[PDB]
Amino acid sequence: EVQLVESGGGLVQPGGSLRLSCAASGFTISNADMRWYRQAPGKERELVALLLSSLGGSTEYADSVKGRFTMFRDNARNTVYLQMDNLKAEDTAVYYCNVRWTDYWGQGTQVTVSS
Amino acid sequence: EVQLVESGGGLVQAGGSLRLSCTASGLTFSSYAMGWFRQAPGKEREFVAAISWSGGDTYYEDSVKGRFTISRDNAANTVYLQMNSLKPEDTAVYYCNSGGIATMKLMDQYEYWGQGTQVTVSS
Amino acid sequence: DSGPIICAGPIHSNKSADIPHLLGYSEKICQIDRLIHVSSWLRNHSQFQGYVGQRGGRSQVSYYPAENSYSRWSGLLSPCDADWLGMLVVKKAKGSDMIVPGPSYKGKVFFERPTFDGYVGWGCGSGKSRTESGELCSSDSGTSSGLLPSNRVLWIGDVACQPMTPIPEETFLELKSFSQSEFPDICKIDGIVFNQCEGESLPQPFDVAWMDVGHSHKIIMREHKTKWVQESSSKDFVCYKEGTGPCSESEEKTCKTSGSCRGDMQFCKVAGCEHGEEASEAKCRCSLVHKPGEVVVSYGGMRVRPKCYGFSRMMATLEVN
Repeated sequence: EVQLVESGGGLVQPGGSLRLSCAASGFTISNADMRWYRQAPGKERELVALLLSSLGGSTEYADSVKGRFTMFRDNARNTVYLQMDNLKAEDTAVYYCNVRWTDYWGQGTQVTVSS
Repeated sequence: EVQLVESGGGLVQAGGSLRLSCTASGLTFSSYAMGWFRQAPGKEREFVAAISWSGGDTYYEDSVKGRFTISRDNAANTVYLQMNSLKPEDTAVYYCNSGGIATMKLMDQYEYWGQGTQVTVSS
Repeated sequence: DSGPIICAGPIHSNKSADIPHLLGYSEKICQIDRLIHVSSWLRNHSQFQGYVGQRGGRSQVSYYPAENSYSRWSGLLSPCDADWLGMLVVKKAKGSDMIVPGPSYKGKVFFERPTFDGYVGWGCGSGKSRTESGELCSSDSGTSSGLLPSNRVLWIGDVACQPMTPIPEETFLELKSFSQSEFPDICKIDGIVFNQCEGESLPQPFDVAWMDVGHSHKIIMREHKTKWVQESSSKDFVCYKEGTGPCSESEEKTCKTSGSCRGDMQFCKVAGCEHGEEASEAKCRCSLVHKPGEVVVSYGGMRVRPKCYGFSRMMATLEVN
């Protein structure tokens, strides 16, 4: 079995800061590549941030969120985070936790950036 | 890093016969289709002969079809060019190159050239 | 690396030049040589403008691994080459498609791998390049001029596609039974349901020989003896002009049917050449592609001729208890 919980969303003014969380049960993130997703309303999904444990644990971000998004993982609490800084109104979406090369997905949290 | 250094030049007389060689290294000989090109003094390069990978298909320039014979030896990675019934107009530096069996006449895709062998024929 | 089959590397000038659809088989081979097919694929699918394989052609396309047995044979067709010839179709990647780890994905604009179902190709947009993971497109000044060298194209696996002789369903089900008896520890390949499994592990890379006899899914084998045979059919010959380029539909059909076009000896016995005079510059001439023939696989008892025989990297979910 594998269940990923999603939490940490909420309302925040532009230029704020917030941290997400994604618990993994049934498997360890120490040896599984993980991706963060987001689907803004009225449009499809796209990659946000990847922690490739198969490439030496290097983090990697999309060009639209590079320089504002930080992704890291600690194996003690079996959770993966996505620190978000300098959020603009364009980032209002629902964020998903997804394990690479498999269909295990998270329930999704809403992060709204507005005044 | 393709390094195809050729040899076979000289000062053969009118109506003589010389054989040129071109050893190709750093590149798969048996797959490339090689061709020979000339350069008259104070002039650009011209296509002279070509040969397919199997050595069965060759074409020449019309003015040199009557005598030349280009054959290849895959064992020691060399491409040859027999020079029969030479004429004083054949004085040129012969350059051995490779690439494509059909797209050969147009001398535009040819990066880099061999040192070349200077062949001069005296009347 | 292997040589160009017909035409040397392209020298492109206008990045918005339209790519025509020439009917000639030799013309299609010349287009395959210049990586016109990958450029057209990128244009059609990934919103890309310009050309790939600039000044390098098909000879220096990146492969994984670099040492490829079938790459050194120029005549052997990759899945993209088979796509340009109408044999198969390379689909656009979806979210569920898996990107195999291990290849160097930095800077690549196009890369395709043979999946357990079909063939999937990933492409980056104009003015963008794949990152090291292979999952993202990022801005890059290198791929900005609209003309890109052949080192930006990656092909995964030791693939060889060919004409296929159709086989019935009974043979395919016997081959599937042999495969499932020979791979009892695999539960999913690229998300396609293999033998029933109550316990799924994490996906792992998997290097295995496969064939594409052509049905719902491929057949993967561990033991097999592959023989190569030369038939010298009309597909094994490519006819070209003197030095300009490949011949058109009419000239190709004339030389390949009427048998009045000079060439090499193999073409002479297969079809018939022109003899006597030698001033035939306008007339086309035909030679045989540099391939070891077509692969006949002797697997699972009775032997079959596959559509594509390869040794690529796929994803497998191993059984756990």
